[PDB]
Amino acid sequence: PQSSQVTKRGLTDPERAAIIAAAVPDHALDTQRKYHYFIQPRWKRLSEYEQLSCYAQPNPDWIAGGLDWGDWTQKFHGGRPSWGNESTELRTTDWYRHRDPARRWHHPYVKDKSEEARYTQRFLAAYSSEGSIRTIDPYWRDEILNKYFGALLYSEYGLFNAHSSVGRDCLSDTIRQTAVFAALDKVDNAQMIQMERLFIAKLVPGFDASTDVPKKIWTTDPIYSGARATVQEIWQGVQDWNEILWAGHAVYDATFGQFARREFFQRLATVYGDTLTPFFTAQSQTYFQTTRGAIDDLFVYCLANDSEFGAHNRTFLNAWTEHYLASSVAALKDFVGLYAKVEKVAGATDRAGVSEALQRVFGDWKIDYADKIGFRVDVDQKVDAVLAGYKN
Amino acid sequence: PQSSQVTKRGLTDPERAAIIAAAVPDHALDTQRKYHYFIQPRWKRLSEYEQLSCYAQPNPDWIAGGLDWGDWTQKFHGGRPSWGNESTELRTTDWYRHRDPARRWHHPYVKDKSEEARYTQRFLAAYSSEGSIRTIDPYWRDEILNKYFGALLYSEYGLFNAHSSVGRDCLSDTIRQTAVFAALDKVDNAQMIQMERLFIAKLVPGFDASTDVPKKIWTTDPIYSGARATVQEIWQGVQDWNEILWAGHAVYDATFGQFARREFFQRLATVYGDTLTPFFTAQSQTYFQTTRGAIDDLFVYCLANDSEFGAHNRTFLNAWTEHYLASSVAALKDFVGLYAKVEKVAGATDRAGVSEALQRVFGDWKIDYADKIGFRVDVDQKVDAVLAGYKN
Amino acid sequence: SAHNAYNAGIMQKTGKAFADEFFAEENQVVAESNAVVLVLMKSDEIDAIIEDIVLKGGKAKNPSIVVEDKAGFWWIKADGAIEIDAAEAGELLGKPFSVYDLLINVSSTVGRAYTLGTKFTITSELMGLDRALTDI
Amino acid sequence: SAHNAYNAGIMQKTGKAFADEFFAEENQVVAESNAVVLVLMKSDEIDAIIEDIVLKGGKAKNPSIVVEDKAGFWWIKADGAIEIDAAEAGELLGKPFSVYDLLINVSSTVGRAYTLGTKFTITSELMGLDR
Amino acid sequence: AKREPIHDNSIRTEWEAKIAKLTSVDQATKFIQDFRLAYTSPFRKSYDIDVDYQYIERKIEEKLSVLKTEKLPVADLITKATTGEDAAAVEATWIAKIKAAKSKYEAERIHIEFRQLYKPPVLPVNVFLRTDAALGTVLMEIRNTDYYGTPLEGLRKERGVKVLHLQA
Amino acid sequence: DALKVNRAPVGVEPQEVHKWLQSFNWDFKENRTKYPTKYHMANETKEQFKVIAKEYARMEAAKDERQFGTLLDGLTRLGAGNKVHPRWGETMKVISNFLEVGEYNAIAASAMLWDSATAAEQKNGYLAQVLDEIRHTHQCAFINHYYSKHYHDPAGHNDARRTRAIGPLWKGMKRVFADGFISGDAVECSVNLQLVGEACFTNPLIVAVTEWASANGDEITPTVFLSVETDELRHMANGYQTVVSIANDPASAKFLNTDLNNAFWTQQKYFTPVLGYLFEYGSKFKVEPWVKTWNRWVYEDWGGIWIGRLGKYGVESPASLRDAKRDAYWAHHDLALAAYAMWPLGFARLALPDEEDQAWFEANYPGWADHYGKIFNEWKKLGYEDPKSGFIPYQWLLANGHDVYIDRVSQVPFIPSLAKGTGSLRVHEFNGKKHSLTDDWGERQWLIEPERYECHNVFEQYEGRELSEVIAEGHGVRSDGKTLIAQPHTRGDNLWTLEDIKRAGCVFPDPLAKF
Amino acid sequence: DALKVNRAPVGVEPQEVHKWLQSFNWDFKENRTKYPTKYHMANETKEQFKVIAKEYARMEAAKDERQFGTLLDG
Ligand SMILES: [Fe+3]
Ligand SMILES: [Fe+3]
Repeated sequence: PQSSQVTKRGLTDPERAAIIAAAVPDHALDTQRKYHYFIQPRWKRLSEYEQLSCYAQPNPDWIAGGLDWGDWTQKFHGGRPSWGNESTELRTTDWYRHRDPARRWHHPYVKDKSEEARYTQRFLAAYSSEGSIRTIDPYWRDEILNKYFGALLYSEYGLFNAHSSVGRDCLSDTIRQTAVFAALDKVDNAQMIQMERLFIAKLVPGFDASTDVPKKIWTTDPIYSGARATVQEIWQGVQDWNEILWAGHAVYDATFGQFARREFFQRLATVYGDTLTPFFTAQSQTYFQTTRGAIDDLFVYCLANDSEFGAHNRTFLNAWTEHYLASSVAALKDFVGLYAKVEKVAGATDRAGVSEALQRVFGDWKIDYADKIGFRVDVDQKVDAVLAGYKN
Repeated sequence: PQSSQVTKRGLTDPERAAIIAAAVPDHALDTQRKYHYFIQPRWKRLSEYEQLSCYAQPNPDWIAGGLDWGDWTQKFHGGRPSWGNESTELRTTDWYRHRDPARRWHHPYVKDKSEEARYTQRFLAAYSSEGSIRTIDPYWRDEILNKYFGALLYSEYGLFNAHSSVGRDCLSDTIRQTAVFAALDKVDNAQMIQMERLFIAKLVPGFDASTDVPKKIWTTDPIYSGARATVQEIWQGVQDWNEILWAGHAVYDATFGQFARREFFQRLATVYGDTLTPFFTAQSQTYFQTTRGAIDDLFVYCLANDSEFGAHNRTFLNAWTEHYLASSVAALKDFVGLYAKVEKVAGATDRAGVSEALQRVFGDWKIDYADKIGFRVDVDQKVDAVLAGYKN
Repeated sequence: SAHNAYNAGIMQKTGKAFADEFFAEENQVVAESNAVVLVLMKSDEIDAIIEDIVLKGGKAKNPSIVVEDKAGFWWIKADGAIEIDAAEAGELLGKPFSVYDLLINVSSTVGRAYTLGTKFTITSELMGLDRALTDI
Repeated sequence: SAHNAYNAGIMQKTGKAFADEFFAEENQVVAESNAVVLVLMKSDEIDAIIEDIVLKGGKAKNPSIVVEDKAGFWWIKADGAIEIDAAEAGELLGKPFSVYDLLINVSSTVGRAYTLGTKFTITSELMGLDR
Repeated sequence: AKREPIHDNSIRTEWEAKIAKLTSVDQATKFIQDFRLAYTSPFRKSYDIDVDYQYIERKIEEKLSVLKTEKLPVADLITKATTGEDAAAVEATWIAKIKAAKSKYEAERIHIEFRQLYKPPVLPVNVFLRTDAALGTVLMEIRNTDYYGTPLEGLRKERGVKVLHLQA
Repeated sequence: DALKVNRAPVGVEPQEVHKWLQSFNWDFKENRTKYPTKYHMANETKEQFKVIAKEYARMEAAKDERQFGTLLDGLTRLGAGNKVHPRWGETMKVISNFLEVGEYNAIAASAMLWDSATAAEQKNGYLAQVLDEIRHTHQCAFINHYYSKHYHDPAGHNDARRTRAIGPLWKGMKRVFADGFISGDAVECSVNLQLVGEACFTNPLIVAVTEWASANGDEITPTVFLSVETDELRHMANGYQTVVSIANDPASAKFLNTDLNNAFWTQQKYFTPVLGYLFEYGSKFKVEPWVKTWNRWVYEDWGGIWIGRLGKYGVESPASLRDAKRDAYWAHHDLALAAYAMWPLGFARLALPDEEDQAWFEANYPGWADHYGKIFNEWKKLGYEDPKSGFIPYQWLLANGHDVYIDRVSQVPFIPSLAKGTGSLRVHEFNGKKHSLTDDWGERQWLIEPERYECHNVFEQYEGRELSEVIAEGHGVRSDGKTLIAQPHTRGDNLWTLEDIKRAGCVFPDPLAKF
Repeated sequence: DALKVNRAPVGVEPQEVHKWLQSFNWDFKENRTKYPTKYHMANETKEQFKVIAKEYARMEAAKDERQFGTLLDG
């Protein structure tokens, strides 16, 4: 036995199920069965993503778009509101307008990352069984990948932590989900770089997967000097949560981050016989494009074209872009000094190859972000500014 | 008011649930709750894989290991039994002994492949968004990858269909699961090669993803002459189901197939700037290693070391290996003519590079299969035989 | 409509009246039927599809549809054909829903079944044997 | 054991007898307890773990363990500590079962909880304060 | 007496008409500072628009913010208050002010008035948030020193309330 | 070399990556929290549940697949969504949507803990917690989404994110597990969110309630809520690590006891009456008396296993505990008087205690029959349930001198002339504005920190307006635009409409005008 | 070229691969069934449910997760 009643279940206990059936009306008491039917749908029909997410944040009418009323029940000492308009320079007629185009609420987000988690471990067990590491260039493996790809994890980690104040401060539910999912993808990137290094260490005697050398390089090597300065500023130097998301994803990670991950480590892996690193950069680049879809919606569809504050918001976005683009250009000018340490490969690591890689990064960025907020940019000028750091 | 009774559920209807509760005994009528508790566990305790799979095949005692008795209820015209000992030359004290080391019953198998299915489509949507196809070598893309990797799908497809008679003829349940899962992985490989070509066609104007040119190459190009001859024999030339599985996976696919997939297309993708193909070969190589674990268990643990028939079975395995290794050496000798069409890259496509790739394939094969059945092989002799087809 | 009921015709009779018709000379060979039967296993998505698609636009286009509650599944019988557009279902459900997802709870078919685009169809037609009635 | 019952002590009382003890002066401050409480939501894997681990080797090692049926979950209370080894659970269930998988149906803890290796532990110990 | 509807009423409408007449950064800065002194915080001058002032304040903020982006150089948006003051000078001045406070009653009024005068869009958001946090750190620490040390009867006197009713 | 390599199959397990996380941080002058805090002590602690992003998603997705399988396949085929006693199905409109906002605020509070953490391992742990609170928000939403689709009354399951704003019980929900977490000291969240909220109150709120759901026919809520709380082990453990750091530093430890008492009072002030009311009055079948549920989980187990054990290290039993125990016994009965009297402002359909309920209340709370029972029975005689009666009890309270006040701090309603729980009315004027406070602990919070507590109450917003106009403006109606969502009975007939409310002529007063 | 490309997001749907499956066979004399049969007629027909290996697995795993959730949990 047991000291407490074994509660009878109303679903299956005959006596309680009969009492319940006598109490339940024989007809429905309303016909509206669409959960939060009053949300304005972004697409041709209301999505489950919108139903589960929208208006979960309890904003009052004095935060644009809120459906509640009155002051908060408890504020910070001094009077800072639980959420408030003072959190950001940008303005809108409705902070709830943002929609992630991938429609990620928590369940599809972890469902997809679980697939990647399990398949990654199956891939590694087979790759080690295959012996495919035998054909990687050793200098690339030991002197470039281990050390400087390792150091890049600190950029991802800093971008992860830039989101901590965003998660507290931002003003609607769909924005908070977008920000938090972006943060986990950045710390995942950092962890996946370390996972690749730990994996190589099991296959290559003498290969050291300690972060000691990567951290020394991130913190003191001139190659990462500009990048680290930018990440420190975006993470800890500002608190406007729109400024963090824009500077972090739409300027710095879209120029410096894309060049380092895609044009340097991923592209050059496929010039130096590295059959392992492309499996890992496949994930970070997939995450980048998913994050970009949501960042683009927030800043372009919603804020840069808000019917009342679009031009107002473009004034701030233009000023931020001028500042952080200069920071990112300086970061890339520092970073292309790494090409002086790699084996020359025509069209890839010579001046023409690096120039074309920079034309892709700045040219794509002009299309994806600059043109959509009215920021004028001379791509050739930015390419030449970075190439001043390239050792011929 | 539908024409038929709305049946009352016994779990929830008060009257029927009360009748059921009165009928159910107040104690369990046995304590043995382990489904098919009498299966001999391969590992420390019985696995769910074994419980759900083992003895599903209803063999009688005159097929080694069977627990039933008597003749089949209906045989082929002439007398061929539903299953019988005449299906293979190999013998064993128990056809049920095989265990897949991955313990795949149907559910974990499709769970894992579903992960790869969904992640592949997210990867492709991001890769096209990234523009990363821009740095692939065009000659590799158009003259080598499109044509000769395309042609390789026919090898995978032929190996897929070799399993059709295996699926009907083989003598136990765990062997049947191993064979069918191996077959789906082969047709998946063929489909994924076509999927990659169809995807590149969306990115590269003028790139033709029709199978016309791959099929012409497979059926008439001297480079695939020996391979196609071998696949035709393994698929349609024999019906001993152990001979098919051994020749197919343990000889031909482990030498020719591994060289073409891993040493040629995967490895050289990472010499010619191909950031796309490694995503697809990652899957075929994972599948190869999973299949090999199961094939290894069947032929090494169970058949080459069967307590009564081990030496008997090695006599046949040795004879098969002699024959199909010669077929595969001839296939490779033809195939390395493809190097005459690729841009020379020192250590990869020169004679020294190809020789080291053949040393990996034949050396790994000697360890993974030959040594375990007592098959003598001189690796240097096989490497030299293939290099006679290499144009200096 | 009535002739498509699960208990249509002889199924209304019991006892000796049933036996007399069951064993009648004319009922010892099959009779051609123009019907199709579709079984859907009950689930959140299927039950929404039954209520808002099959019993609304489906029955508006084909008034011979009968739907019967069989505890764990829905039994549907109709003259000629039944169709379900997965695109219409996905609009109703608010989540990704291809024709492959529709099939997750399509449990059985008596008739010629196929998918084409986003639409699932079961039909009395004998494709490959019946000849087209228009060149269009 | 009896002191670890869900309805131990004052919970046996009803009506005025309950109120008299509930409002007694000595019961207006908390009292240190050496117990831990572990809640496991019912499921095929959890129910096997309850019957063949907690109520066999667990209770033999810690005879103060009490398990009560709370409809949707198991309520477990014990002196000192409760431990569950995922490796032992995995052997019982016949399927891959890491400590991470064990946590899928570990619904709540009153006490200090952690995993170490394949083992989950909830303890009265105040780690980082106790020696 | 009788409140009008919550979200649409004559008080909000009348204030929106006043706000629409603002045409310069200087005018709207004096307007919003005067408004926040008159109608916000426990030390406000008037509760006459209590259920509407937060929405009205939002609308003033929006007008000032658009006037700033229309009229000011970019560098002023980052480094100056709309009073014309250097934003970093404002930060240093008010942190020093609250660290010089002698009691929690002095400290609380400094923090409250800092917000009444410099809440965005008057001060740039980044400078304001870090100043508000530094001020709040000091206020919390002085308030949480001997938090239970003064009896309620004495706290009511220190606060200066008029006690209208105490249930027996 | 190019020929020889170890080909043993290896991967990289989560703990192998986790051991390098602490080295991911680096030193720079600006590397410190952005939020105000009193707590500045060393806090370099270690995660008790090693997790990395990939493993986090693997674990949570596995929990989800089992839960959504049960809901969308099994329970739907059983018709379980309409096998719930009406009282309980109405209760879940409130429990799930109110819990939703607690989960939602816990995302933001967890982000403050992430921001104020100094160790990379703890920053990693708090991100996992941030993600879990997003999971729990969507899980609570999913319960009301499922009820909207399958239960006989979807109204109010389908729109609480706006219809909650009409009523007075929602105001206190925005403090109890919401503003009270996120509007204050960031490191202190380890005390209020975690040592109190998660370690004490989530057990009765999320776990114990599943037994009441099951008793009343609801197997949806156990399926979801029991999965929600699986994440809570990691949250309690995160907070404990920081409490240890606070305890070990004399300068930070001197704040801990005051923060713990204020957090405990703040949360219990609302949680104790409101959840006790929802359990006992919003059920047909009762599992046990609420006051025993509270005794088991709050006073004995959390009180002894967390607080009593920490007493060895200087943590004091909350000084407000005696006041809280009085609330555990009577405050939910006091709250029921206000909830039933003001039923038109809610979004749920209520049921007066029936004859066997009344016997149970009196057996377990002697004195209930002669106080609360007689009031409910008189309301029934006057026509409480009958839309043609013209009777709403809030007006009856005022006609008999039983005024309703709102605590300026907690927002909990208080009826001093009928209450048996803890409370006494204090009314102060300050700078031209009157304020009502209802207990010694909240009165101190307001006297010391008036600029933290300026929440408008429903009488201030609605003063002089007629009840039916407030309900219509707030969308408190069904899809016909006229029938109230809220009802004073749970039957399918004789539902009240806006015109039925209007005939009562109920107009909101200023309760403090008399002072 | 190396700078210009369509960056519209695209994948490859199962029916896009399935269209090419018929072409995967090739002609050779021994390419015929191993089993005895009376039936030797032409049989070059088309699948009514286009499926490829990846999509096969996705569909069945989706069925399985719902079924095993119901059994093992609810
Ligand atoms: Fe939570
Ligand atoms: Fe939590």
